[PDB]
Amino acid sequence: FGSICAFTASRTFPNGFTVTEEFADADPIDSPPFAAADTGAGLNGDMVVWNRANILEVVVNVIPNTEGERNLAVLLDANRTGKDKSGARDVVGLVVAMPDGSKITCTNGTPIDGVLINAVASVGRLKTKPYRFRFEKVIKAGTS
Amino acid sequence: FGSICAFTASRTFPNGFTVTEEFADADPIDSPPFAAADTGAGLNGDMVVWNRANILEVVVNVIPNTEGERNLAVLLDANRTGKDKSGARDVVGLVVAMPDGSKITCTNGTPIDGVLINAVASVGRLKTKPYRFRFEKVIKAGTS
Amino acid sequence: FGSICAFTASRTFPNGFTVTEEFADADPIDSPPFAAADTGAGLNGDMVVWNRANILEVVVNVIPNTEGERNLAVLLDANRTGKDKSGARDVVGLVVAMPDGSKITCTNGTPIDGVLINAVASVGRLKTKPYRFRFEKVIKAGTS
Amino acid sequence: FGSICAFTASRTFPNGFTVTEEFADADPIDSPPFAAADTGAGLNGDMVVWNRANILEVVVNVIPNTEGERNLAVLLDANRTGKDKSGARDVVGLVVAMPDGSKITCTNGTPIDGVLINAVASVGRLKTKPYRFRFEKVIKAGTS
Amino acid sequence: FGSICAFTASRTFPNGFTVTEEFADADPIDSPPFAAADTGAGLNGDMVVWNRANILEVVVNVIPNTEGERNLAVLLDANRTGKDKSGARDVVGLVVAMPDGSKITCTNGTPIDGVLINAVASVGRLKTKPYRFRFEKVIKAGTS
Amino acid sequence: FGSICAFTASRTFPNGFTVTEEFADADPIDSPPFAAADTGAGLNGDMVVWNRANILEVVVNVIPNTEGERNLAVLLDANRTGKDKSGARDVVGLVVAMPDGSKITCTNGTPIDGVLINAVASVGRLKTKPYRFRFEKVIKAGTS
Amino acid sequence: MISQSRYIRIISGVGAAAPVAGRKLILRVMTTNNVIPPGIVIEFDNANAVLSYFGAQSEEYQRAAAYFKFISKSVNSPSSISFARWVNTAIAPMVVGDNLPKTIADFAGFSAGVLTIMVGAAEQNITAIDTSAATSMDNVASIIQTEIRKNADPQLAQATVTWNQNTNQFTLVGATIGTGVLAVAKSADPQDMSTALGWSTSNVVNVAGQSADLPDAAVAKSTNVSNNFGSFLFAGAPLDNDQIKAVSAWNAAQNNQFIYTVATSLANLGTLFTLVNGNAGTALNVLSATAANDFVEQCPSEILAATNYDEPGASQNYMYYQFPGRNITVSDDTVANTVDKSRGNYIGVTQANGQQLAFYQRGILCGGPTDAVDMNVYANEIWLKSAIAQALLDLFLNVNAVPASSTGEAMTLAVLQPVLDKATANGTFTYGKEISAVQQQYITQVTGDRRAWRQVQTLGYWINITFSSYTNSNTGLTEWKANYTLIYSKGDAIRFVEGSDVMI
Repeated sequence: FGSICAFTASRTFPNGFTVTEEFADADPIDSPPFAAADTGAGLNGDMVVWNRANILEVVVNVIPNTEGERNLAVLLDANRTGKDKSGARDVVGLVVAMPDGSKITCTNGTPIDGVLINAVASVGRLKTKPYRFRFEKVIKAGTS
Repeated sequence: FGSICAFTASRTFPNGFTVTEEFADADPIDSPPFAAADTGAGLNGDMVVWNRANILEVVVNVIPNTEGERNLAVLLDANRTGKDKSGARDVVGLVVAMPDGSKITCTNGTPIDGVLINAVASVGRLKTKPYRFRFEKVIKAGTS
Repeated sequence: FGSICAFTASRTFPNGFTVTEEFADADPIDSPPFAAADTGAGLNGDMVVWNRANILEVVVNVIPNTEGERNLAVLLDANRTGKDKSGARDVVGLVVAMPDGSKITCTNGTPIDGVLINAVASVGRLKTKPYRFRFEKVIKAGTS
Repeated sequence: FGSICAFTASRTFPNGFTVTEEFADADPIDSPPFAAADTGAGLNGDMVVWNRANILEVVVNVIPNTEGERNLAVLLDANRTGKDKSGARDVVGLVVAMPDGSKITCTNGTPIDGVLINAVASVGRLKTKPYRFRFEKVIKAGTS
Repeated sequence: FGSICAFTASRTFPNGFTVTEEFADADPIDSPPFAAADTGAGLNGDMVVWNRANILEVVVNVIPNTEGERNLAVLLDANRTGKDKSGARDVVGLVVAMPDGSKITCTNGTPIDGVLINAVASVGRLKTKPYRFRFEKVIKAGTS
Repeated sequence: FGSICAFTASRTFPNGFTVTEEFADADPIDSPPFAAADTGAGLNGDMVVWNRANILEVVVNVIPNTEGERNLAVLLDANRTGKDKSGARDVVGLVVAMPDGSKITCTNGTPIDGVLINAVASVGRLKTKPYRFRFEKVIKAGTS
Repeated sequence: MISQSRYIRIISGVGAAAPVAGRKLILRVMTTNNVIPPGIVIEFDNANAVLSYFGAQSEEYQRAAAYFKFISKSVNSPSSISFARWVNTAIAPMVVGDNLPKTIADFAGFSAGVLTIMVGAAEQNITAIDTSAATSMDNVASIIQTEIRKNADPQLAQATVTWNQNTNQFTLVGATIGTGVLAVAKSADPQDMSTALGWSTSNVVNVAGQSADLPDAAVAKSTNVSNNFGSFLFAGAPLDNDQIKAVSAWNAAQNNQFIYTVATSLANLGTLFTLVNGNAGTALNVLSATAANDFVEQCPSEILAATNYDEPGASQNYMYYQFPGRNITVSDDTVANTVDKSRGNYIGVTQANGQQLAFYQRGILCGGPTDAVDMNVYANEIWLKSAIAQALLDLFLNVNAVPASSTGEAMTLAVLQPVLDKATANGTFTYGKEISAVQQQYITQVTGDRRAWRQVQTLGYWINITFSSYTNSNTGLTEWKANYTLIYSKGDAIRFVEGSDVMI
């Protein structure tokens, strides 16, 4: 319930910004399953195992018209590829503060997905914003 | 609720036309998610990231018998490919004015999808019209 | 509600026939979406667009035992290929009259799909007849 | 409601047998849609059409323990391929008598699908028997 | 209701064992449809037919903790492939006795599929056991 | 109901740890079906059968914030591939004690899947942890 | 040094094969030779064993040499034979059971204080017998015989003691003939012939006084002792017509279990066919009156014994086999036609492209329309019955109980299935034979279920089982039984070829 996310960017947001509106029916702070190894079985029952390589992925849904959503849109537009626009190559960092301690920090990452313009649903309400991310290193400081 | 779209065409509609009937149970002004980057993880955990290239996509559903629908059909028929018909190569522009400011403008674009003739559903009513579009440049002048 | 279709054939039905039983829970006079153009985005954000080539497609569902259905079956059987039967290569035309004017005319076409024999459903009723078609040119004379 | 099917075989059942138990919730006398032609559109809108070749297909579901079902099982077992068994190559014929006349006759055909042994469902009842067929020539003598 | 299955194995169970617990919501004694022939239609409407080769398949679901299930597990573990375990190559036979006679016998076969360990479902109950089989020859001796 | 799992690791947990929180609506201790053999049927009805090679697979779902879940996360993080982290190649073992005896022991195995960070669902609860595994040898000492 | 055969032992020059690898029917010969005791059956695995046991001059060795020397169309040999004794005339009581090679003349030193005890109707003893000289075993037998003669007992007054060199048997024949029982017991006297002579140690055969018995009754006792044979025959002089008819009737009493092969002349062939008409299981083979015996009656027996029913392709026809040892019987078409009317088998000679060919011309058994006329189908039925019985007995022996319900029927069908698979593999079962209307009606009559004729046409066989209740004759108690019905098809074979050559 008392969950916040602080986003930092090396160039666009050197001091960082905070987001607190996590939206209603979508899943905030979602992470797909992580595959770490693969196996094979040879003839006569011998088993061999090797390690696969993968990285952490995270996606956060937000309210269509909020300060955090606007900052996220600014970041995505800054990094986006377009006809005639400068592309600022910056690395993003994420720290998630959960209730009862449990801080989680991701160091090196980049924006991947987003929605450029607002869309209206059939019922007549604005739709939410996916804003996918991926990161390289994750450290947990929430033993308490 | 007070949403309006103004369409301009370089040749067919030099002065442009407006559409206000956004239809009932379909999704008006829909936009698919935008992919901006891709990643790969090498052996020993190194991560590499590159930028993907994509463009904005938008689709608007309209009432089967309205002036905006007729103008959209005229545009699609003008740009269409057919046995013996002239093809007018024109670039379309779209500006969307939402309630509480927030104007969004798309500059260079063209129609992609449509439905040639009206179709009746099982219940006995006329069906809606998809009218898909794609655009190159988007600028947001709705900071207010 | 007051909708009729007049079918004409160059050889089998030179004077044409009319169908008025459009059946209950199926979709009469259905048309799939039409694709008109395709796009691609190169490196550095350049956008290129080209025109795709497609034709109009229409399908009409009818009651199992009616005069219009029998005429449609006769047409399909005449054009069909078989072990030992003559094949009459004929071009078909369709005009659709909707309530409040709005005539739609299709010039060059041919039957494509059908069901050879009647089938009974689980409940105990005769099943529906799809009778798919495709056409080359479409003209709209229903500005009124 | 008053529907019967008379099956004849050139070798196994020279005089033929009749089936009347068409079973309750499965679809008796089902026939998939028949494709008769294909089209292509060239550059500049030219349209070309050619005839595809197909045959009639029919499937009939029956009660697990009835005389007609037993005869159908006998026919399928006679034509089936197996370790050490004679294979009787015979052509089957089907005539369907519907209420209010409308006789339909299929001349040259062969069994294709079946279920070898009876199976019990979860509720505790015996399951149905598909018994698929295909035919070459179909003639309709049911103008009345 | 009064259905039993007697399993025999050439090496593991020379005298055979019986199974009577067929489990509740799964389908016991299930058999997929059998394909017996394939057809092709040439140009000008000629039809050609050939025989396909297939074998009988059967699967039986059992209660997680019963004598028949334990014997089936013993059989599967005996024939299984593993790191360091002897593999006993034995052919299995199955006879099914239904209410009102109708004995069905399968002669040459082998286990195909199974589940190694018990699994607990979400509700808190043990899960059932598939135990798939395949056979070569089938004889029906209970048409009476 | 009275089910426990004791996990042992070659290097990380030489003395092992126990997990008892098997979580509510997910499936704890799940195992996919095990394919043991494959068959083919040649022309004239001959049947040939060969043995396939596979290994046991198990997955256990746990409560997001418990001692067993934390130990499982520690075990997964040790073997994982990452930018700059040591990889401890250790073999894991699992013994499952069910109510009424029936111990099941797995000897050689390795972690495969997991979720790196906690995720929150739409309703506002923390999400479940899959923690997949695979093993080489299984022995059953639960005849009683 | 160690002999080095303690670790690795290699034998060269013998190369004996595996003794038994399948089920094979074997020949049984009823001989009147006095060597074989009446109450036992002896099986020989090799011709040399017959030569050693009976001698080179004996007719048994002559039969065995021809029987073991046979190669079928596939490379197979009989590899077994058995003999039985027929009591042609009245016999005095005898005591002989001595097979141990004890005749190494180790009888010296037993001269002092011989006290042999004989347990007859009335027990009597023998005084000390002096065998110290032991010049020869014949002399020892004579000395024993004299001390037997010393007794005034009617059996021992004119008793005789003989010795046979080829075997190692000591025989005593009682003086009275027709009735009597003689036996001996082992005494505790150290100087006793109970251990010195073979009697009263391990297996000893005691035969009582017996009157002459008919051959039909004679073969019944042999079958009671053992029934591991097929296609028996009678050796020695040919039997009378009435005796042959009685034996044929006794064989027909058994249901498809053995074959009776008898040799007859051309003159007697017509007469026998009238008497032995019907009576399935009897084979008639014509004997040549201008040459030696040649043992023509053994021709079907060798073919039967060569078959191995465990291997695929076991079933075979009997109408083309060449026996180089045998001689020609008929050579004319009219004689062959006359013989074929009497259902007689023979060796006929014919010439093709300058080559003379001689072979077993016919394989017909005499019997009724319901019975199996051909030899191959008869043999296949024999094997099938034996296999089914063995499987059922094994099922009974290896299970706790067989309930009188559907479970028992399922168990019995499951047990029988592999035997049916083996029968299909052998060639006994044939598929795809067209079924006529009469056969269809008969099948639907025998089995109440219809559409079974379809299955016997397609797959080739049909089987079902039911259970019922009955009461046995010995006690009034009610018991339960099981009934099964099996229908299968008989295969056809090509035995005649006709063709036409047309030039343009």
